[PDB]
Amino acid sequence: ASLSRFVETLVVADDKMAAFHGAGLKRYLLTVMAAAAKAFKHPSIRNPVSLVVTRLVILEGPQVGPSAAQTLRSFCAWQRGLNTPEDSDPDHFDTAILFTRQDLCGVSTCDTLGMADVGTVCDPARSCAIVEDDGLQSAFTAAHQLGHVFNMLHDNSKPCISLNGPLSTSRHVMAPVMAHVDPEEPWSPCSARFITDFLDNGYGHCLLDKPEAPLHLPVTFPGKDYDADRQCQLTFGPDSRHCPQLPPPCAALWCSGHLNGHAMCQTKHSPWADGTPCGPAQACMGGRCLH
Ligand SMILES: CC(C)C(=O)c1ccc(OCc2ccc(-c3ccc(S(=O)(=O)N[C@@H](C(=O)O)C(C)C)cc3)cc2)cc1
Ligand SMILES: [Ca+2]
Ligand SMILES: [Ca+2]
Ligand SMILES: [Ca+2]
Ligand SMILES: [Zn+2]
Repeated sequence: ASLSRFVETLVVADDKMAAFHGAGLKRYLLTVMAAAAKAFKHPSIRNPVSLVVTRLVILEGPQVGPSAAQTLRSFCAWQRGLNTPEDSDPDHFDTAILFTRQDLCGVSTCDTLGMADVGTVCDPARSCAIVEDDGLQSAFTAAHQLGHVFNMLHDNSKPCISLNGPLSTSRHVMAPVMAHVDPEEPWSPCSARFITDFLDNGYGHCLLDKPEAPLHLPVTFPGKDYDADRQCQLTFGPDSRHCPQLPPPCAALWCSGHLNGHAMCQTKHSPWADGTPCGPAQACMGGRCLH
């Protein structure tokens, strides 16, 4: 029997998150975590994993700069101070994730969206992730980052090529770059095998207890909590509205912006959030306008 697992999570938001989101931050973080939690409940992962928020902190803490490698190391040694000796104590957490509006930047480019060391979930000193918040898509960056935390590699790594098969495209969470993920199958057979093996070898021992009193994650669709306009505001800023699009609805969110004193449209190529209205009795699901 495949034992159910609970990831008791500390959600930390920073200096820059608070300025951007203001009063709307706590609700926003929960919407994001609700989505991350949903990716992990998908049968593709072939394991029962409940991503549960037990503590949420809004910020004197970690050093947050452009270097992603540096910000991660800082947050990981900081987080450790908020932890507790035993997992009996309702204040203990199994994983820590920081969210920042800071443009996190790797060794070559700034396209980096987050960072985590691989296979650390039950090491309270290493169980760590940082995420660059560029709107609701950050839920996806989070799911990916926790993927790493759960010992998964990218889908183009040598071991994955073998398990994924010669026909595997980049439509999965553990793609090396941001990808449109298969709603029918978010996790590659590689991802499922790596987490499976990771848990069967006892590296998830800290995940067996059920959380004392978890924060209440919303049940609604992200595209209902936040309409197209709010989603544009979340990615590009408060003055940004949805750009009316000719019909490929749901596939890509296009937003307004201002360059030289006239309007223009802008995109990070991310889909409209799940549940966003796209017609009379229709909403976006996985990049498609369904009934
Ligand atoms: C809708 C449902 C299926 C779901 O909730 C869902 C879940 C996840 C998802 O997105 C997939 C996804 C998300 C993020 C990434 C991704 C890709 C690259 C990077 S990165 O920062 O450039 N690389 C870092 C990394 O590999 O983690 C390096 C720098 C350490 C960071 C994140 C790659 C794929 C999309 C949807
Ligand atoms: Ca506990
Ligand atoms: Ca970046
Ligand atoms: Ca636990
Ligand atoms: Zn990665």
